[PDB]
Amino acid sequence: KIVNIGAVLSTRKHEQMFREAVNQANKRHGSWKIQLNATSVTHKPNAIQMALSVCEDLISSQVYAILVSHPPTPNDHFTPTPVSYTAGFYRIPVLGLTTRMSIYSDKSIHLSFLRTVPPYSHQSSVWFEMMRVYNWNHIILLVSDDHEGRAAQKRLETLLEERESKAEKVLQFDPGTKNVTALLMEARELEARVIILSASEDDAATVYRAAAMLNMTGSGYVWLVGEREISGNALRYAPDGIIGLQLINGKNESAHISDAVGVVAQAVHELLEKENITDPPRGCVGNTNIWKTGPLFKRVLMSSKYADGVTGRVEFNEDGDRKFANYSIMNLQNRKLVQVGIYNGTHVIPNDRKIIWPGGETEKPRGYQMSTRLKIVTIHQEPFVYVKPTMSDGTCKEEFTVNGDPVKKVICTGPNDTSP
Amino acid sequence: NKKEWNGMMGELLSGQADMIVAPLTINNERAQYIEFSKPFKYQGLTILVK
Amino acid sequence: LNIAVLLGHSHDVTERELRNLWGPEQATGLPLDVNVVALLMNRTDPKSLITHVCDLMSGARIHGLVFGDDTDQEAVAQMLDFISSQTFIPILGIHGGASMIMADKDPTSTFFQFGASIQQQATVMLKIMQDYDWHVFSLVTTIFPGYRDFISFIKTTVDNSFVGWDMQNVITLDTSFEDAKTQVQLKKIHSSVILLYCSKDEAVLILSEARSLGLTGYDFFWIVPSLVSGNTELIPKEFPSGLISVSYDDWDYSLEARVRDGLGILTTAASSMLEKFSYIPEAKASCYGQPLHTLHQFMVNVTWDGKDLSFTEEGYQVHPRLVVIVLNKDREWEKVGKWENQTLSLRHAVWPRYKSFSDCEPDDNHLSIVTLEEAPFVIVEDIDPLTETCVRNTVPCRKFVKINNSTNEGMNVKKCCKGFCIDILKKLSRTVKFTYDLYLVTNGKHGKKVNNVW
Amino acid sequence: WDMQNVITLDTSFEDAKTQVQLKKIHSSVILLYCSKDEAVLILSEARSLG
Amino acid sequence: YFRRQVELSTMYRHMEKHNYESAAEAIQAVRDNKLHAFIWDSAVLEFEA
Ligand SMILES: *[C@@H]1O[C@H](CO)[C@@H](O[C@@H]2O[C@H](CO)[C@@H](O)[C@H](O)[C@H]2NC(C)=O)[C@H](O)[C@H]1NC(C)=O
Ligand SMILES: *[C@@H]1O[C@H](CO)[C@@H](O)[C@H](O)[C@H]1NC(C)=O
Ligand SMILES: *[C@@H]1O[C@H](CO)[C@@H](O)[C@H](O)[C@H]1NC(C)=O
Ligand SMILES: *[C@@H]1O[C@H](CO)[C@@H](O)[C@H](O)[C@H]1NC(C)=O
Ligand SMILES: *[C@@H]1O[C@H](CO)[C@@H](O)[C@H](O)[C@H]1NC(C)=O
Ligand SMILES: *[C@@H]1O[C@H](CO)[C@@H](O)[C@H](O)[C@H]1NC(C)=O
Ligand SMILES: *[C@@H]1O[C@H](CO)[C@@H](O)[C@H](O)[C@H]1NC(C)=O
Ligand SMILES: *[C@@H]1O[C@H](CO)[C@@H](O)[C@H](O)[C@H]1NC(C)=O
Ligand SMILES: *[C@@H]1O[C@H](CO)[C@@H](O)[C@H](O)[C@H]1NC(C)=O
Ligand SMILES: *[C@@H]1O[C@H](CO)[C@@H](O)[C@H](O)[C@H]1NC(C)=O
Ligand SMILES: *[C@@H]1O[C@H](CO)[C@@H](O)[C@H](O)[C@H]1NC(C)=O
Ligand SMILES: *[C@@H]1O[C@H](CO)[C@@H](O)[C@H](O)[C@H]1NC(C)=O
Ligand SMILES: *[C@@H]1O[C@H](CO)[C@@H](O)[C@H](O)[C@H]1NC(C)=O
Repeated sequence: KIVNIGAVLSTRKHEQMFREAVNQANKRHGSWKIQLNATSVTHKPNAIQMALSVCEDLISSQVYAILVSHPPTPNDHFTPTPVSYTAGFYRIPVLGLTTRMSIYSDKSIHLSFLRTVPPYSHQSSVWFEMMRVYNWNHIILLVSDDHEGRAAQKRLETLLEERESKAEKVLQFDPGTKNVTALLMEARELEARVIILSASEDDAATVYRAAAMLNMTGSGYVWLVGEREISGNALRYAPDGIIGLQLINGKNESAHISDAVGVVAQAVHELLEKENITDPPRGCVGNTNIWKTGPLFKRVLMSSKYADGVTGRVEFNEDGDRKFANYSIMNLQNRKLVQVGIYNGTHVIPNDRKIIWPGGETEKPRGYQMSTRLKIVTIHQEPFVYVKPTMSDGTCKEEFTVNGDPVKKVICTGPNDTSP
Repeated sequence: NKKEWNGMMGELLSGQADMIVAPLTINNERAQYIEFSKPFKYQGLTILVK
Repeated sequence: LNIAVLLGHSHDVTERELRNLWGPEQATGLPLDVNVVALLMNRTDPKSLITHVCDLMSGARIHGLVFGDDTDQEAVAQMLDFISSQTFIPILGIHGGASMIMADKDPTSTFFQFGASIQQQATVMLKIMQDYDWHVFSLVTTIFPGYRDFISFIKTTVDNSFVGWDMQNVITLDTSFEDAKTQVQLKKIHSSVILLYCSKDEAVLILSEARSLGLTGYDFFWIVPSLVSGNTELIPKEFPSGLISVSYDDWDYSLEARVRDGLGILTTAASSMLEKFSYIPEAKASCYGQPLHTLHQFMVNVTWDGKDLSFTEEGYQVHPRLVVIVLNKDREWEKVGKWENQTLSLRHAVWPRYKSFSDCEPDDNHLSIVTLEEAPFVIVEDIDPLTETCVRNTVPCRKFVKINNSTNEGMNVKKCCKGFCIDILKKLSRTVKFTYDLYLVTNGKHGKKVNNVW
Repeated sequence: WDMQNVITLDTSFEDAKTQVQLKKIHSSVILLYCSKDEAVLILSEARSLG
Repeated sequence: YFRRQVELSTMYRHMEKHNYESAAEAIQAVRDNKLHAFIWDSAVLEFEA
């Protein structure tokens, strides 16, 4: 008649808020004889013995939900992976709350991982909403993180399946290098100016410095970044007038904990109304038998529909992501973050503030400038393409035909013979 | 086991070229991959003998 | 160097044959101190994994971990990948859940598997479909994960193959089927070859709906991967007898030969890396407590005793050993074909019918047709080596060519045919709309009776 | 006339063996001869078939 | 275009042993009476005639 909830939480004030939310979860659910216990664990700077302590403590506690709620970690790995893997050995849902990596989106790897935050590729759909507003077709993709790069390419092809257009340039490379300005100039020679960037803070600051030194931040250059690219030294290296995104209550932990408590509590009270109740065994010593209602409780969590919370309509898709997310659209006006738009789950509305661009007017810059110098290639056709060597140095002998027509030649460039 | 093109099509699809100005033999295979313009030349085939 | 081989098995596989796997193996020993530690584990919990890793990593700095699994848990390989990411030790997965295919590795992890991924398996299955001219097909994808990569790989493979595949649109799913909206998509199916990517408990309901909708006919084919086909003992009765599967589970090569090949790869990598850099043994001292020269991108070039055991960029084998099996009428996964380096071998080149999938299937529509090699009638030529496909007017056939006169064993070489009677037979197949079974005779000429024997 | 083979029903359909004969239909004009009660089920099955 | 023609595979197997790099190589080879026929466009050979 008890339900245990495991948590990896640091601060004592948010532990008290979590215990208060557990205590208030049994308020409106009547005088039913179910009980709710909570067990929270603290930090150690390592990761192997942390995984050991948490996994055997949650085996000895026999919990149903495992929560990790640590945004400001000094290690940039952001890996609650081993506790989720240990719970996936018995198919126990771990509700991740902080990270947004696309490696957690693979349910074949993370068998029993759920989360209430989407990955950044859904922001590209918001950027596809830009394509629904500003009517721009040709884009320039730049992704350094190859763990999420294939998922970003997949989401981009899924978005472009509707219009049946094609991305003009895609780029994937190893993060850490600095001489990527050649591909930046190759994208500069293209007609489009739409710049989509998906990397960490260091590569974003590197390409900001590369665009600042080569002046790729002038008129018409479309810049469109996210929350990871407007933090750290990338915010210092950002040009004025850049358009970015903001997660509403993305780092606000206190209401997020209460939302997670409400989700887990209504999931448990939904599961108590059905049959075939199983319990996690003492899997540390002599128990390798899996928890048989793993996918059953996962199917319970699939159809979880909610109506409570400050954020709003939290809802899981087939990937277990977040539906109907309020986003903000920010602008950098003279090294100051200025809000220029709001976003409900389907539509963008700009606010009363104006949209000041890094180029000219406040309207949208049509960054689709066709090539005024069309690169012409041809084969040496014998009666059609006459190729003559130069006389002295790069010159053409202006000979005249028998019908009074002067031959208007052109300075072309060509190889001499075959490759052997 | 990947299909690739070469020649003028290989230099055009790589982005290094913009417009092939050449007597392009219009067929059904290349029409599936790129768009075609109106033909300026109209002729057939023949056999060169001595 | 110091390599530990721990095995979690239920079958009585002893340990002393691993002690005998040290002596005659590595006769040309380039490391001066090669030692093995053979251990057997009875439980399969990750607590024992962490405990034995902390024992053997502190056990005189073991740099090699080899694990095989007997259970059906794919999370054990993910735990060993996390252990290889934390401890920076090259760890190899041999059998079972240690060899189950995972999607994406990490540069921090040096874990590797001796298996066959779903992409190379899809390549082999589309090679099978190309070798049979089964160009009109379909694709049904459920909500089982790892499915959009499968669809995209099929799309790129159709866009990069000389067939020009007549592919029906993808039948997609959202939940367990209501048989209301999925019924319309299943009733769009009129093609023969049906591809599917799901789990086993989903596949039971899929095959039950297909039998309920009559999709298990003699014309209709069913090709499934190795991830849906689980234990060889657990076969439910709802499977159609003739179910095509491709799995790398080879019973001819035991676990001892596979771990011997893994030890050969480890010693090859150690001997080739010792020739480049000196201070090669570098591991972590102990688990309690708060790397440059690695073998993560070094043993791509490897070949042990002539066996092409090279490694991919994703961490899998370049040329694994795929096994094509079917389901016979005796409800057993019958071993049929094996796979070469890049090309495909077929022990049964004659494609069997298995026309009676159930008991009440009265069907007599196939026709056995044989002809003779004559020049103005049946032009018999080789298959095109550029396409490995008979061109659209030519039809494939077989010819049982013997090797010698010493043995009666031969091979059914597949060739292309055109001409007059080929066009006659194709127009008969256009008009009557039947199914034909074309092959060649190897006895000889038209006919002659020798003592009541034609 | 280009007449396709006669699709003969047997009982109230299991939608297993009759569907095999219904998927053989590639013609345009479908000629149906039945009563009012079975016609609803036949048209619903044909709408489910597309 | 001849590869699409599924009834002239004999010419496809015959011409693959003598394919040249450029058409001017074929003009020079038939100029030395080493070739005998060459499929080509009309007006180019009309201008060369
Ligand atoms: C935020 O939510 C509101 C209410 O759900 C949305 O309003 C409806 O949105 C749908 C889809 O765009 C429209 O078809 C309806 O006509 C809208 N209802 C109304 C007001 O008639 C709204 O679109 C969302 N975003 C905003 C504020 O635009
Ligand atoms: C309830 O949780 C508390 C805090 O984690 C723990 O000390 C206690 O063991 C649990 N309840 C029991 C079993 O008394
Ligand atoms: C090397 O990086 C610098 C960064 O400023 C850049 O200016 C330069 O173009 C790069 N060199 C190449 C080869 O791209
Ligand atoms: C940098 O800005 C100057 C004007 O201050 C401009 O002339 C130059 O073209 C810019 N650099 C490039 C190559 O964009
Ligand atoms: C955001 O933060 C505050 C303080 O933590 C708290 O009220 C709650 O978590 C959120 N609500 C707002 C908008 O104040
Ligand atoms: C538990 O599941 C099984 C299999 O679906 C079912 O037969 C049984 O009725 C369920 N238990 C109860 C008490 O409903
Ligand atoms: C976004 O916020 C507004 C104001 O709180 C709210 O009305 C709306 O429901 C939110 N968006 C969602 C969750 O659809
Ligand atoms: C280019 O080819 C011409 C003609 O054979 C030759 O005269 C010239 O030397 C070549 N260019 C080189 C190799 O510098
Ligand atoms: C096998 O299981 C027993 C408990 O029954 C345990 O003591 C032992 O350590 C296990 N390991 C071996 C030696 O297989
Ligand atoms: C691979 O390794 C062998 C070791 O002798 C070496 O000779 C060869 O050059 C290398 N290259 C290949 C074939 O990958
Ligand atoms: C298999 O092995 C041979 C010999 O090394 C090699 O030449 C061939 O390319 C490989 N491919 C085949 C035919 O499977
Ligand atoms: C049998 O093998 C011998 C080996 O020399 C060969 O000469 C002979 O032609 C073979 N017979 C046939 C025709 O298979
Ligand atoms: C092998 O058998 C063939 C059958 O036609 C025959 O022609 C040939 O002479 C035989 N070879 C010998 C010499 O055994």
